[PDB]
Amino acid sequence: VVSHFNDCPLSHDGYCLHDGVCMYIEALDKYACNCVVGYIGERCQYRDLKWWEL
Repeated sequence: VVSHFNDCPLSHDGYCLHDGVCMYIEALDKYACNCVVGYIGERCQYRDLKWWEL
């Protein structure tokens, strides 16, 4: 679908943990959260420690 792109609502890191990157997908009219690198769990809660303590 052709939609215009806007940002995520006020509770952007609401369900999406560790400051999760909430975005809209304009093409499909869906939402998602993208996770940062070195963060683990299905919900992206935790940090992988080993690279820090190197």
